[PDB]
Amino acid sequence: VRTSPTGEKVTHTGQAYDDGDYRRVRFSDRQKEVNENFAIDLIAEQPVSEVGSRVISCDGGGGALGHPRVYINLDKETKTGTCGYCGLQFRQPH
Amino acid sequence: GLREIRIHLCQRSPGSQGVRDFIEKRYVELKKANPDLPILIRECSDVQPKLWARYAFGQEKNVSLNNFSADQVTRTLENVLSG
Amino acid sequence: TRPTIRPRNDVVHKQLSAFGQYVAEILPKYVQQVQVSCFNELEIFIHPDGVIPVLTFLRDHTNAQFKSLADLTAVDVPTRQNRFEIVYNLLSLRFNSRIRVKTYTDELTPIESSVTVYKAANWYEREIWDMFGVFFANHPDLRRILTDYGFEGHPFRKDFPLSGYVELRYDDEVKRVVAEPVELAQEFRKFDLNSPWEAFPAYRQPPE
Amino acid sequence: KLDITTLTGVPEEHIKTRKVRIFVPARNNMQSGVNNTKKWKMEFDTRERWENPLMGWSSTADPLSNLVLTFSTKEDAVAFAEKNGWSFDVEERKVPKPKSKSYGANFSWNKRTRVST
Amino acid sequence: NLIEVFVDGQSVMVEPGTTVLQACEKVGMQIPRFCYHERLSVAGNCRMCLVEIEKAPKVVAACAMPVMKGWNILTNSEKSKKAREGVMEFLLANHPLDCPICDQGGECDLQDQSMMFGSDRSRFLEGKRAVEDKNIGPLVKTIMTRCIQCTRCIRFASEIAGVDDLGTTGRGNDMQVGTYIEKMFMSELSGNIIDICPVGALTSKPYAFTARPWETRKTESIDVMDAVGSNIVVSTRTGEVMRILPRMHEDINEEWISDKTRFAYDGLKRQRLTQPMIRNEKGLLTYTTWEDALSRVAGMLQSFQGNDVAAIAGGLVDAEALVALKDLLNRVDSDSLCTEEVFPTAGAGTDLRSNYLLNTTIAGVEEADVILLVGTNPRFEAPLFNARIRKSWLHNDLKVALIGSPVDLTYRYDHLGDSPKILQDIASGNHPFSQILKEAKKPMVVLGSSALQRSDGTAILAAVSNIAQNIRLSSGDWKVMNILHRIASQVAALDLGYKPGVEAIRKNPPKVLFLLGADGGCITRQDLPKDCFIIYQGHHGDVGAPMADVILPGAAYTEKSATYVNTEGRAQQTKVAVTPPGLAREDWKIIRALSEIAGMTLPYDTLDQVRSRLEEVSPNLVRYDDVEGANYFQQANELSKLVNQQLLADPLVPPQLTIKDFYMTDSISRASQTMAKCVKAVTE
Amino acid sequence: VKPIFSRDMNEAKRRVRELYRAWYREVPNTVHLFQLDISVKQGRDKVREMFMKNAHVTDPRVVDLLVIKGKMELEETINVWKQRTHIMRFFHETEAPRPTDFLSKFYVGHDP
Amino acid sequence: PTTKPPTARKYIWTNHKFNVSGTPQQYVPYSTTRKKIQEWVPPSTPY
Ligand code: SF4
Ligand code: SF4
Ligand code: FES
Repeated sequence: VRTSPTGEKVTHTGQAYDDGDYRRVRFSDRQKEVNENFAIDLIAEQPVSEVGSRVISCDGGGGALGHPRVYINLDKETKTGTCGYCGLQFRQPH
Repeated sequence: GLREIRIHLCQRSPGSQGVRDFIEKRYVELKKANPDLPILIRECSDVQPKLWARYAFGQEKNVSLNNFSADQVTRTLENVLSG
Repeated sequence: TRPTIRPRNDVVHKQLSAFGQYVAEILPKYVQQVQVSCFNELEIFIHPDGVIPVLTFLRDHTNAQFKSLADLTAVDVPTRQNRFEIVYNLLSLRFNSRIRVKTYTDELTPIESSVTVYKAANWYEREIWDMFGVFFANHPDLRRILTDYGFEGHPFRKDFPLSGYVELRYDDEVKRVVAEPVELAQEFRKFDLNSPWEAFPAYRQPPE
Repeated sequence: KLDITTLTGVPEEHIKTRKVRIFVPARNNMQSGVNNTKKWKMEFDTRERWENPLMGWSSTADPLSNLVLTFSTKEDAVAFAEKNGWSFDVEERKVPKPKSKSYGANFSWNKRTRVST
Repeated sequence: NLIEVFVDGQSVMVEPGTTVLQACEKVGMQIPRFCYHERLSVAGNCRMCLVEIEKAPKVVAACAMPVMKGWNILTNSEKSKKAREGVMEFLLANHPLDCPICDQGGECDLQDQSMMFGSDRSRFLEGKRAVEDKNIGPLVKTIMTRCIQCTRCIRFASEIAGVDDLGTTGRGNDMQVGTYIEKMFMSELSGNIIDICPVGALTSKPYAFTARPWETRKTESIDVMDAVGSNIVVSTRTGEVMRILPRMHEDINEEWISDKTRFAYDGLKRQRLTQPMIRNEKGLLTYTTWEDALSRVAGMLQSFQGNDVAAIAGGLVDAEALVALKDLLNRVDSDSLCTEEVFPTAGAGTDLRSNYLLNTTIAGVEEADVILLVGTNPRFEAPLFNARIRKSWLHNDLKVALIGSPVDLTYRYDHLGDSPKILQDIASGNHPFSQILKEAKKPMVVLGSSALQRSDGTAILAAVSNIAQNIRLSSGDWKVMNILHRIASQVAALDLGYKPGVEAIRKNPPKVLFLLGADGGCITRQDLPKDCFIIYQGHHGDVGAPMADVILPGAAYTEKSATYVNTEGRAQQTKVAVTPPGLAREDWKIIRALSEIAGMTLPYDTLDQVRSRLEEVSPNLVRYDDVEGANYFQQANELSKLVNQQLLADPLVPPQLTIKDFYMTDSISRASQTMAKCVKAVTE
Repeated sequence: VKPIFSRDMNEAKRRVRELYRAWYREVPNTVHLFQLDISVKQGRDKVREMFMKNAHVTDPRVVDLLVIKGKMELEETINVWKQRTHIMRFFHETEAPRPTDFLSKFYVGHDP
Repeated sequence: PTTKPPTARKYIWTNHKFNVSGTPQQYVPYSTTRKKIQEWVPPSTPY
C-alpha cells in the first residue's frame, strides 16, 4: 500500500485523489477506508506448484467451497499455467 | 452577384422531363460559358423541380421549374445569369 | 412417471369447453371467441358493449352462478389499436369453478361500469382508471386511488417510465414538500435479457 | 388525427423535444440467433448522463432513458407515436438476402471456390 | 424452377439446391447451428444441424443437405431433439467451466443452445482436456481451451480475409486450431474472427473483462473511419463506450468491420477537447467560458469579410456542421470553403454528383466482370470494399487489374504497372487489357481518391474518363466510372459545394481561418499571414488545435446525430450514444451560436431545421439509405476534354503500402492506444 | 366513434364553460381554506392558463375526458383531499426558470 | 471458540473494531475507479 504525493493511501485499484480534485474534502476530519492487504502481492507470494502431468485441475481448495474446477495445460516450459479463478501457478518439473 | 446555382430534378417524374432535357443537351454549353460558376445538379424526389440561386452574402431565390420545357429552363437560367 | 411435468386433467378441460360452448350459444350477440387453456382455465372474449349483459348472465343461474368478482384489471398492449384489455375474473361457488371474461377498449372509448352487477368492481374500476387510462361510464364515483392527489400521468400504461416524471422533496424556503423533475442519482440499468434463440417452438408465430 | 398528448400527462418538453426511433433491432453479431430481430422496437433519443460526485454512478435526468416498446408491425408503432405526438424516425427492416450455399463448391475442379483446408 | 418441400407439414417453395436449413428459415424455424455461417462456406462439423426427414432412417445436416422435392423436414421430432442433445453433450464434455470468467458469457451461442436444445445435466465423469493458448496478435485474446473446432475462424481467414495462416493441427481429440508456428494473424478484417467465434475462445483483448452483454445499451450508428460507411452498433454502459460491433447491411458491409473501426474507439477516451480555450497574453491556450471565446471569434468574423475568412473541413466532420459553417461564411461573403482532400475542379467537378461518386455501388462489384484499380490500395483505404472485391473474385471469377505500386490485396490480380502512362495506353487501345475491357460485359474502373490528391490528378481523371468512354463506345444501366474516397466527409462536402482541395486558401491567404476538425496539416501558420486568427473546432487536439488561437470543443461521431455520406453517395445518420465530454457541444449548434453572437443568425435552430437546410442545398442528403443516383457521364467526360493536362512521370504509389500505415490515419485512430500497439506489433 | 358525454364540439364547449365557472368561483374558497399566500387573481390566472393549455384540442371525446379530469381535480380541491403542497404544485415556485432561446440552451447543456 | 478455534488466515484482522460511526474512523464512501476521459494538455511553448 503506497502513499500518494498528497498523502492519501493509494488503493489496490490505484485510486488516489489528485491535489486539484476537490473530492478529497470528504476525508478532512474522517479517514479514507483502504484495505491494507493487496491481492496481487499475496497471490504473487504463493509458491508455484510443480506437477508431473501435462494437464492438472484446480478447484481452489475445499472442493465445493472453492471455485469451479478447471483444467490447466502445462506444456509450455516458458510460462507457468495460472488458474483463472484461484490464480495459483503450476508448471511441469524441469 | 451570383455565387452558385442549384438545380433539383426528379429522375423519372414527368415534371422534371424538361430539366432532364436541359441537362442532357444544354448543360455542357452552360458550363463552358460559365467555367467557374458552381452549377450543382442534385436529385430531388416527389417534389417539383426547382432552381436555387445563391447570391452574395447568402441571399438565395428559388424558381419552380415544374413542367418546364428545356427552352423554358434555358430562359430561366439565362435570366438568373443576367440578373 | 414424469414427476417433473404437471399432471393434466382432461375431465375439467372437457367440462370447461362444453360450458364455453354453452355460453357462446346463449349470447352470440356479444361473445367473439371462447378458449380453454391447457391448465384448465376458460376465457370468453366479448365485445365491449356486452360487459353488463354477459356478466349479468353469468351471475344469474343459467346453469352458471358466478356471484363473486375475483379481480378486475387491464393489460396495456400498445400494439393493438384497443391498447387496453379489460379482464374480468369470476368465481362460481355453487359449481366451484372460475371463468374469465375479457374485453378491449381505447383511451377515448368508455366502457360501461360493472358496479350494478357485482358491486365489488367499484374500487377495481377506480384503480383501472387511475393506473390505466380507461374511463368507466356510469360509475358511482370515479376518482383516483393508489396515486398522489395531484398525479397527472397514468402509470402501468407501458408509456409511463418506472421512475415517473416528478419527484418530491422538502424545501426549506417554502416550508413545504415540493415536486421537481425526476433526477435519479443512479439511472436504472436497462438489461437486455431476451435470448437470440427461440425457446418454445409450439408458440412460433407464422413468418408472414 | 388522434391526439392523446393532453391526456398522457407527459410534460411538454419530452413531448416536443424528443425524437423516437422506430426500428427492428439488429441481431447481436456475437450470436447467430435471430429470435430478437422479429419485432419492431420504439426507442427514445439518448440524453446526457453524468457521474454522481459521491460514488461515480451514472446519473440521468431523462425520464424516458430506459423506455422501450415492442410493436408487431411498423404501422402500429407509427400510429402509437402519432397518437402520443412524438416525432418519429422509421428505419426500414433489414432482412438477410437469400444466399446460395453448395458444399460441393468447396471441391470445384476449375473454380476458385475450392477450399485449401 | 421452385420445388415444393414441407417443413413440419407446411408447404414452402424453394429454389433447387437450397439447403434444408434455408427452407427451415423460409418457414421461420432456425435450425440450431455451430459451424454454419451464411457468409462462410459450409463445413458440416458442428453436427448440431442434424434434423430428421420424414421416412428417412438417418438424420441429415441441414446446413449441408440440399433439399429434395417432397421431403418433409421434422424439425422438432424426437430423433431431431435427441440428436441435438447428444451433440450438445459431446460439445460440453471437454469444454471448460469458464462461463463466469469467459467474456463470451451472456452472449454465448453454446450457452443459449445448451439451454434450449440440450440436456440440463452432465454425464461426463472423466477429466476434461486442456489446450495451450496460442498468441495470434495484440487484438484477439485467445483461450483455445474453450474452442469447439467449429472451424469458422479458419474458413473466414481463408475466404474473406484471404490470409491462410489459421488451420487445424493434429488429429482426433488432440486437434487444435491455430498457427502451427508463432505467426501473428494480421489483417484488416482480423477482429471479425472475434465476432465469428461462437465461443469465447477468441475474444477482444481491449474489451476483455470490461463489461457483460446484458448491461450494455446498444445504439445503431455509422462508422466514420472510412468512406465505406459501415453500419455499426455502439455498445455503451453507464454513459461510456465499451465496444463497437458490426451491424448487418448487405449492400455496404455484410457483417464485417475493419480493425480500425472495431478497435479505435479507445481514441475517443484520450486527448479530448473538453473546454473552450483562448490564447492568453503569454501566448498559451487557457480554458475559457463559451461566451468569451465565441465573442472573440465573433469579433474577428465581424472585422473581416470575403477571402479574409476561410474554412478547412477535416475528414471526420458532419454534413450539418458543414452546411452551418458554409452559411456562416457566406454571410460574411466568403466562399473559401475547402476540404483537405483534392478532387479535380476542372470540368464538371462538384457540379455533377456522378463525377465524384462510386457510381457502381459496392453491391454492384459482384455483378462486375473486370475491375481496373488505378493508384489505390483498397485493402487499406477501403477494407470492406476490398472484401467485396475478394468475394466477387472468389464466387464470380472477377478479373482484377491494378495500375500502381504492387501491393498485397489478398487476391490475385494482374499488375499492369505503376506508371500513369498505362492509362493512356489503355485508352488508345495499344495495351492488351483494353481488349479485355472491351470484351467485358460489366466492366468497372475505380480511381482512388488518393491518386487524385497528386499533382496530376486532373490528368489522371481525364485519362480514366477516356478509358470509360471508350468502353461505352464499344458497348447503359451499368456504370463503369467510379471514384473511391478514403475520407468520410469528402462526399458530403462536395455535395454541399465545399471546394475540393486547399488550393484556394493557398492562392488567397486568409486573415481568419476556421479549422473544422482539420488535422491533416495541409495548411499551416507559415503559409498563412503572420497575424492569422485560427479557430479549431474538433473532438481531439492533434495537429490543428495546437496552432489555433481559439479552440472550440466539439462532439465526436459517437456523441452526435449527424449525416455522413459514403463513397457510393448513400447518406446515413449516426445516433447519439454518449454525451459529449465536458463542455463540448454539437458542431452545428456551435456554428449557429457563433452566428447568433456575430449578428448573422442562421435560420435553423433545431436539428430538423438543419436537415431541412441540407435538403435545400442538396435533397439527396436527407434521403437516407438511398443510392439511386443519376448518370451524367457524357457531360462530365465532355467537360473533361476541354483542358489537356499532362500526367507526371512519377509512379502511382498509394499512401498506404503496408498494414502499419492503416492503423493510424486520423485523429481518433492516432489517439487510440490500441492502434499504437498494433503499429508496434507489425513494425516490430 | 361513441361519444363519452358530448356528440359535438359545441356541447363539450358548454361543459368546459361549466367547469371553468365552477373553478372560478371555487378559487377564493381554496385560498381561504388552504391558507395559500397567493391572491385570488393569481389563482384564477393560473386556472385560465391551465384551461388554455388544452385549447388546441379539436376532438369532442378528448375535451370530455379533460373535463372529467378537471371535475375530479375540482372535487379534490373542494374537499381537503389535496394538501397545500398539491395545490401549490401548479405554481412551479421551486423549479428554476428554464430559458428557451437557442443561445441559452447551448450554453447550459447538451439538451435539444 | 476456545473448544473449536476458528481457522487461522493471514488476511483476517487481529484486532476487532467496534462500530465506528460518529468517530474519526468512520467509513467515508468514495469512487474506486480512475478517471475515464483524459483531457488534452496544452503545450507550454508560446507557439
Ligand atoms: S464460451 Fe464457453 S466458457 Fe465462455 S460463456 Fe460460452 S460456454 Fe461459457
Ligand atoms: S477458435 Fe473459435 S472460431 Fe476458431 S475453430 Fe475454435 S471455436 Fe471456431
Ligand atoms: S454447423 Fe451444421 S452440420 Fe455442423
